[PDB]
Amino acid sequence: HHHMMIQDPLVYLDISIDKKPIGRIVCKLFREKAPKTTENFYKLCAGDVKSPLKDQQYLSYKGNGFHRVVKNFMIQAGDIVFGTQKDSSSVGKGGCSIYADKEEVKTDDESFCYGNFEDENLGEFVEPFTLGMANLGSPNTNNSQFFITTYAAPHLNGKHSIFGQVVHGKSVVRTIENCRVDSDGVPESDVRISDCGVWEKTMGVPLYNASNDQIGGDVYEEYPDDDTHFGDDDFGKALEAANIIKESGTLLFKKKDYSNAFFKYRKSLNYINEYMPEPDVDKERNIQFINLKMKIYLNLSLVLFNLERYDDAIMYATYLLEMDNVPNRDQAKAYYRRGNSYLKKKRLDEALQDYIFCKEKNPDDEVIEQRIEYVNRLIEENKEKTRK
Amino acid sequence: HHHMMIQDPLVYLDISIDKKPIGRIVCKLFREKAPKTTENFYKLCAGDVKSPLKDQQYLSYKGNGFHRVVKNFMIQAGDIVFGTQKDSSSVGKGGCSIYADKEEVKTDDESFCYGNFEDENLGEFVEPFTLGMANLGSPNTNNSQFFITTYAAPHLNGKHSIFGQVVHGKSVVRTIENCRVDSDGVPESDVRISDCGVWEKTMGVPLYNASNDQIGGDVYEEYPDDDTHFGDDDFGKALEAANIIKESGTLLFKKKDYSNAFFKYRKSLNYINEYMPEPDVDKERNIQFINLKMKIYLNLSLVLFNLERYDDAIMYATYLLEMDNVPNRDQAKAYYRRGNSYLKKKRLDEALQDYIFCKEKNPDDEVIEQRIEYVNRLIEENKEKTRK
Repeated sequence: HHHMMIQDPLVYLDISIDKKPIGRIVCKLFREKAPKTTENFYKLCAGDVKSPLKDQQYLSYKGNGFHRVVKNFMIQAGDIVFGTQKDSSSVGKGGCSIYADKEEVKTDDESFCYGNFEDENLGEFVEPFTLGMANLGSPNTNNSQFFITTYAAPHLNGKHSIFGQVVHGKSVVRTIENCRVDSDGVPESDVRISDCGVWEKTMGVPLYNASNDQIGGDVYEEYPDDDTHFGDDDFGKALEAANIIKESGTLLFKKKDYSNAFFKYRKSLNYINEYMPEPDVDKERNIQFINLKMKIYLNLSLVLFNLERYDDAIMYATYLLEMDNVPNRDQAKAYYRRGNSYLKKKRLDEALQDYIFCKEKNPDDEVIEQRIEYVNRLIEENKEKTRK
Repeated sequence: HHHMMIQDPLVYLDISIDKKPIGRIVCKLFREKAPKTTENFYKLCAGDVKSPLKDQQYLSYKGNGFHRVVKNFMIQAGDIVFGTQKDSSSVGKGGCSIYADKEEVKTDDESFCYGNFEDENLGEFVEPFTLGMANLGSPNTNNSQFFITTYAAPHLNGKHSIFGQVVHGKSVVRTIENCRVDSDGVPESDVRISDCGVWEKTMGVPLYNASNDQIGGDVYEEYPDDDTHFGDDDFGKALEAANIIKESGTLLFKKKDYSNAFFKYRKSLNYINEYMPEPDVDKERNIQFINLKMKIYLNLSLVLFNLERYDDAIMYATYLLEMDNVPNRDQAKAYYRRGNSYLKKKRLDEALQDYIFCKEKNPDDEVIEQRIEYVNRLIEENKEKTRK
């Protein structure tokens, strides 16, 4: 007659690759539909069950690796028997649930999968970012190994317990998914769950390889195809998104937060490249996306100069100059900024030629004639060093 | 009776990957041993032979791609028939020497390899960075496709004309060699010869993804195993090298050239990791390499903070803290610098804990007590935002 409610719990995994922090993944676990599975994962994140594997220890995913990565399919972790300590070819062969006891571990020598428990919620793998249990390839062989899907995976349907979904840090999942692997899907780099636990919102969602700052109303996923705010042929909403993300970057640029400004401008570019309609599909918006793309390439060339990323600055200025029908004032900015980057790299001939094109394109340029003179002098100083 | 001398010529290829400049490769060509082959390559770099493929054109490697990359073997380019323009599955099937004429191109419809010429200097592929001609798998089928070896390649012995070697930019060759590929060795990214020509020393050797600045006497190759200055078990000379490279970094750091200082410190670390002897092999030098490694990790954590690379700074500080027997003053520097990076990332709990360990390890710390107070206030400000 009575039914107490407990909400789906939230847990987190912090990911580091070769001790370099990437960011936090926050997962929501399906307690109603998969209660034994949810309890196991929750407690392995929380790290408070005593280990039946070694006397002075707790079971936990902390320090565990992602030992199998298959792009366009899934990423797999959780061999806490072999996959966490040091010195095997054994990684991937083990696991241990919170239901294991020391008696099982002693008696069954040959087995390295302890506390196997029942399948639950054996549904379909339709959406990316679904959490499922890895098993030994037969019913009710769940222990501690799990995966996060990165695609639709219908071949898994009915075979693996579905127990959760990623809520925050979908981009970190994609970062893992793109790691180079060998032919067996083993990552070349050391991808680790560097910490884990129970999550709530005041703990935050760190991200190191892109910016998830909501400054300027940037609510959008890093990966444009993973965003869920609008439809894939809603060009007006896509353009709104790209503009918001651009403005977020500028707010950050004004605070001298150059790395995050760069991250936002790059994200805006990715949205543009993903959603921009062809001329015959939406004439006025195609023009608007193109104009925004020019602005983004110019912003990128400037902020990357500030970060001593001169190669990157040169790349983006070149993308801009290679576009059709770039207005002369924009061309002049691209040449000036590309020139500045070549100058920092002591590419004097290249810098000079860009600065000369800058003048042709905006001859009321003010700072430019002096810049050409400065470079001309450096080239003369160089010829003197050579001569001596 | 008479014999005029002409020296082996020098040519260059500038490499860009997705329009991002990587750097310059300078090759010396073996004119005596392979004169027809040398002439072909030299003129394809110089770009001054008129093209029999299209009327308003010259034959050149400019804009041509590396269409096959095999790590631990070679990198291959030079399909100037298909591999340079736009719109095929045909890339790799074509080539055209400077000896081709328009008559051949018209008459033989089915063939896309024009001006085939004779094998020369069919030797052994022993050393990395050897230039050889790709051919069609039978004698005297050389046109424009070529490769640079990255390893010993004895399976090629006697089958491919050897016509040169890399002199500058061996690291750029390694950068190409490490590009991700599909199962057929086709690079995922667009690796291009963005320019090429005849080289001489006043033109310089640009490098964008590392530093080849000889400041401080740094004469050593970027890749430690590719350096040729000392023997692989000469630990005294290896230690001298690592120290020189470190000092080069510091000279650059003092000029506020933070990106190149970073590049030098990373290179010094790579030399250390490559050449450091085990305790039982050379006791006093093992200790000296370990001490230098601690200093390098500390320098890295500071310079990367200056570059807004907080993830990288955190990584290197963590490598230092994970070493055995780190002196307390060094530990305190690592905690302070790791804390500073967490603070920039608004990881307040993490920053606070590092700053607290900093104090424990150097309690005559001066700036640290105020820093702990500053972070304590930010945490309180955060709790107020939450409460409101």
